[PDB]
Amino acid sequence: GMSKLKIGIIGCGGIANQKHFPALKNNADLNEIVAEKAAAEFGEGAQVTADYKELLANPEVEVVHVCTPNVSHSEITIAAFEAGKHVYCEKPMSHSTEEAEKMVEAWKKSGKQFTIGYQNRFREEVMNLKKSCDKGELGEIYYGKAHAVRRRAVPTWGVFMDKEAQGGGPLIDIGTHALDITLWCMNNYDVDSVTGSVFYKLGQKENGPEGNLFGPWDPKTFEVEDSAVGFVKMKNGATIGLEASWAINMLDSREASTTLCGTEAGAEIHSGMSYPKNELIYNRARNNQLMEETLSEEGTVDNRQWLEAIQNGTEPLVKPEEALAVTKILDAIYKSAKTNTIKF
Amino acid sequence: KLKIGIIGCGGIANQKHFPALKNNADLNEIVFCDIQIDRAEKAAAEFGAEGAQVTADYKELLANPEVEVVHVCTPNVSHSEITIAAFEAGKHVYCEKPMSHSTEEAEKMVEAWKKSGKQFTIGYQNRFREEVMNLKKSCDKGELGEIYYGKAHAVRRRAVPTWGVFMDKEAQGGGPLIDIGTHALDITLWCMNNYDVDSVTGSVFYKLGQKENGPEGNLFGPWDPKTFEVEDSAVGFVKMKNGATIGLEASWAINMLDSREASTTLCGTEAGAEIHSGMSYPKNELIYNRARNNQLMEETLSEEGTVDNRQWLEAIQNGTEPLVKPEEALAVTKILDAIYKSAKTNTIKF
Amino acid sequence: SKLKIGIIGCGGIANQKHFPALKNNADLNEIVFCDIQIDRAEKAAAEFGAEGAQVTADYKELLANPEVEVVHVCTPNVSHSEITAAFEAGKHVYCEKPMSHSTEEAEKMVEAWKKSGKQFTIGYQNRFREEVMNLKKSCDKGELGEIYYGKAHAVRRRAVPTWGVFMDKEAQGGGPLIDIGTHALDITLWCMNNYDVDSVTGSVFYKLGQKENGPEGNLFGPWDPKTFEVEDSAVGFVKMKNGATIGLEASWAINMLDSREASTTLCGTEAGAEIHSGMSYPKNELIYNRARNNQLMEETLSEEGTVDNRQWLEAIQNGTEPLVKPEEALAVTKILDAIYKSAKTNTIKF
Ligand SMILES: NC(=O)c1ccc[n+]([C@@H]2O[C@H](COP(=O)([O-])OP(=O)(O)OC[C@H]3O[C@@H](n4cnc5c(N)ncnc54)[C@H](O)[C@@H]3O)[C@@H](O)[C@H]2O)c1
Ligand SMILES: NC(=O)c1ccc[n+]([C@@H]2O[C@H](COP(=O)([O-])OP(=O)(O)OC[C@H]3O[C@@H](n4cnc5c(N)ncnc54)[C@H](O)[C@@H]3O)[C@@H](O)[C@H]2O)c1
Ligand SMILES: NC(=O)c1ccc[n+]([C@@H]2O[C@H](COP(=O)([O-])OP(=O)(O)OC[C@H]3O[C@@H](n4cnc5c(N)ncnc54)[C@H](O)[C@@H]3O)[C@@H](O)[C@H]2O)c1
Ligand SMILES: OC[C@H]1O[C@@H](O)[C@H](O)[C@@H](O)[C@@H]1O
Ligand SMILES: OC[C@H]1O[C@@H](O)[C@H](O)[C@@H](O)[C@@H]1O
Ligand SMILES: OC[C@H]1O[C@@H](O)[C@H](O)[C@@H](O)[C@@H]1O
Repeated sequence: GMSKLKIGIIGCGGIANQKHFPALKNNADLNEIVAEKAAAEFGEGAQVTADYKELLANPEVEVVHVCTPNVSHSEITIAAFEAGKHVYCEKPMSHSTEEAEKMVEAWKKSGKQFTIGYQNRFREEVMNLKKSCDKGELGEIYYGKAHAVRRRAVPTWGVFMDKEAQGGGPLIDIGTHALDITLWCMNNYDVDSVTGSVFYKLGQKENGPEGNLFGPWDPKTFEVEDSAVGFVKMKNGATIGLEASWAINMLDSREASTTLCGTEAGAEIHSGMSYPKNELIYNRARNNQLMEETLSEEGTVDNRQWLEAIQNGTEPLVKPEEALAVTKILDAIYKSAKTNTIKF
Repeated sequence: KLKIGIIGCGGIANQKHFPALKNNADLNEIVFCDIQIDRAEKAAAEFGAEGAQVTADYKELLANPEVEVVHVCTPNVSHSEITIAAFEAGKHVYCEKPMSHSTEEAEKMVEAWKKSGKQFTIGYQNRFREEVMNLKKSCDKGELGEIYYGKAHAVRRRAVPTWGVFMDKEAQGGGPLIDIGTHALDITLWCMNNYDVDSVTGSVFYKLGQKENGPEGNLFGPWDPKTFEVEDSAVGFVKMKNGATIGLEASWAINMLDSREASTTLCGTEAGAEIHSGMSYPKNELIYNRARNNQLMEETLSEEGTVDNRQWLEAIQNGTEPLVKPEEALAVTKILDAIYKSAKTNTIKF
Repeated sequence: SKLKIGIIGCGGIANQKHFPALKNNADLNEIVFCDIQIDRAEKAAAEFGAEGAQVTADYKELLANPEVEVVHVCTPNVSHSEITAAFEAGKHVYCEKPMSHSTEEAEKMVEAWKKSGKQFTIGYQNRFREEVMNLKKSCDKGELGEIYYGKAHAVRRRAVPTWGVFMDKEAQGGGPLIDIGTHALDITLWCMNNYDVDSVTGSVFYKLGQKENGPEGNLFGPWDPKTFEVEDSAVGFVKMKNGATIGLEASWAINMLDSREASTTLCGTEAGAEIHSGMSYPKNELIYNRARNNQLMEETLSEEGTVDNRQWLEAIQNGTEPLVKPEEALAVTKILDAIYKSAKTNTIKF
């Protein structure tokens, strides 16, 4: 009935093939797919070139998915596709706040649709937590923690250690997932100030790579940080602690996680290298006894939801403003280098 | 042998001091003050040398020239007043872990000890705990490298102290930041050997303490949410001049799962560590984390009031330094105080 | 207003629950003693400020004693009726757990209470455990919804009581079904708040109690298989007029791995719950189970003998109801007798 939607993938390398294609193939029924393998392995129409402008091919495309490293995000998008298309940009909306704001402007005038690749928002336990906060079952949340820590899991295969493409280390690599979850469930985005510390300690150390989950790296060429910690004061008194790392001598490898302290109850999510099963634990007082409630994929869900928003004309879950606020906090943490607190 | 006057026979005189001095009886004998004079009496009949003294007025006990070491066991706003000439003019003093709730009054406390040529130490006994010493010994031997990220842990889901005036802001000066955070920042700063602050940022929370349902689940018991004058929690972010950052979390009531107190997390260049202690830990734990032979590994473990006390009495009997130095306790007091001052929603630069 | 208390039976529960808890609320009572062992009352009529104790070998005289206000029956299960219709002839009566082995003897115990204008409660102290109270309040708020399936756990793998007269039929009337099954059944019907029986089916087992090697492993040492005059276990299947169904298992000795007693399992329309307690459980447990935001979750916990005695004493004073109502205890007696009545190899309809 509904016409399939003609989709457009500009970059085609990791999250393009580790997520978008399969999500569009788990969901074929809704999408039209119009780095060689890609047109054939999942399309028939455009090519499998190596370029950027050989897209801009079949402008009859009505949706574009930019899975280009962070720097390309502002122009491989914005007027690029705001030229009149919908856009789904990848996990860090951009490495730079100024460029990030230059997209919500591009989209805000091309009144088409826009979302960002924050899929950890569709994890069943993440949704569980979002719903109980929206239901006010935690109360007013005044203290959160965004956990994006990796004892020794420096990614050694793609764009991630490139300070020019990606613009930073674990803080914008994985801290953006954790903080997105946190803010989103706290439903708090009014930032008052940001204090941060950024550590170059293990990345260029000689035995630094020793123990790394993905194998050794060259500490002589490591150009980003190995960890960072943030202190975020919200305009309502709520405070958010952040820690993000690819390599830190810390026991718990808990990433894409959050801890939430409300006036009525608490909750935390556990995920990452130290957790074979994701966990969600609510804590509260019930009948004058302290108690704990514990639990007894999201790639596809994220994408399907994306299409059904444009086809049906309604809002995609992760909203552009949300991802911009995540980019502005993480930029203000690196900005703390001025050994000063950034007021908003 | 050393004569001891005990100012304030509250929970701490009994729980820690009296049995500690006893076990160390070969070094001391005790002479008892507390405005509620009946608990000075009951205490005197249990730990009193023989013919003692049971004043309810502390300016009386310092008059007694047969007392040469005092142990200030009063609420915190008192610490400064006793223990300032009040004690220094009369004798050596052991003030409790808080020192002061005030930087300025703690400043005078240091000036008054010096100007008295007498010994001085604060009640930070959690450091003597063998796991804490193990870590300290290792950090001093460089076995964690340079510590660039530290966490001080002083959090309790619901264990607000109900046996005194811990919730009186005229007597305690504050709540959990100064009751229990002090213990953890100390262990953190002593292990890191870093008391040189540059910046302090903080958030203080008054949320669960005045909530009618708040006192629910509280070990220690129910409290009156209408007479809660202190915070239930605070969180901190301290940057040191070497660049190391320390995080602090303190609570008597927070809806968090992990009740870890008098504990630290230390992350360095060669290694890290974590001490676990609190209401969520029946056994105290120390874990080291390092990479050995291209493999990530963890090293775990397969009283303190007495050791602290003995060490103290011996230092005066022998003319030497007790472990807890007042400069250290003063630095903790300052940092804790700067956290509260980020009620100016400003980062305090040192 | 200290209440004058009389004790009929001084060993076991009296010496283990009553005398300690009576003492613990001494501010609301004084004791003024009996036992058939003329001397059994002494070690307590002297450890229990009876200052003038009637301390007698005959209950029927401790009853004519005018200075006795509240009579505690801690005698064996047969005596419960007699010593309780006699005391209702003037006194407030706390009879112990198995109100009676007999439905009729217990019905007689109630009319008497009514003809007395006095206070009546039963020793179902398990109701006062913090976690049993937790579940009851959740149920009462409808947080489990409609409870349609329940399980009463009164199972001991191998813990036959060998210290009293529990194995004697003429003194106890029954075995584990009314010795411990009564606790579990009471909790179960109390939190469902559903006492309207429709049918009881049951089975009673005489297998290990008179077996030669059944005493093997007994937690409380061996017993003589030729004196074992009751059942070692019994199971029951209770259907209620509202359609809810309760399962019951009770045992002193049965080859089941899980020793769970004084516990319950409730399955509701909105959520479920189970309580764990018994020789299998060093700590008591309470677990809620529900679907929350589309995921199956389980909510678990991160004394009572005195609480029971207090509310009972306080209820006498302010003329209010004790927590355990005689009608509820009678309901428990009737189901349990009906499990035995299935010696008719037939379902007993109510
Ligand atoms: N979990 C997640 O959501 C997640 C995880 C990984 C990466 N990402 C994000 O995905 C993005 C890409 O990471 P990655 O590992 O896919 O990258 P990748 O490098 O593996 O693949 C991207 C490729 O796009 C190509 N490309 C570059 N510039 C282009 C241009 N101008 N025009 C056309 N094609 C161009 C290059 O081939 C580049 O390698 C980043 O924004 C990263 O943050 C998201
Ligand atoms: N781990 C530790 O080292 C530790 C533990 C607990 C408390 N403390 C410290 O001990 C101090 C309070 O002691 P507490 O916890 O036992 O509470 P507490 O209320 O039981 O003790 C205070 C006692 O001193 C008496 N008092 C008040 N003012 C007095 C005065 N001018 N002169 C004499 N007596 C006075 C009070 O009657 C009271 O009995 C605090 O500074 C607290 O921080 C230290
Ligand atoms: N948790 C509980 O609620 C709990 C626990 C154990 C027993 N009980 C109940 O308490 C009762 C006694 O159990 P126990 O363990 O104390 O047994 P027990 O035999 O140790 O105590 C009963 C006492 O009653 C005395 N007695 C017997 N006949 C008497 C008479 N005619 N007049 C006066 N005194 C007489 C006996 O000498 C004995 O001292 C039973 O009904 C039992 O089911 C309740
Ligand atoms: O899941 C998000 C992150 O996963 C990690 O495996 C890597 O650091 C990146 O691929 C990515 O940024
Ligand atoms: O607050 C109650 C007390 O409990 C003790 O265990 C801590 O050492 C003290 O610092 C604290 O003040
Ligand atoms: O069986 C031994 C005893 O243990 C107690 O817990 C029960 O309440 C009694 O009814 C029982 O007789």
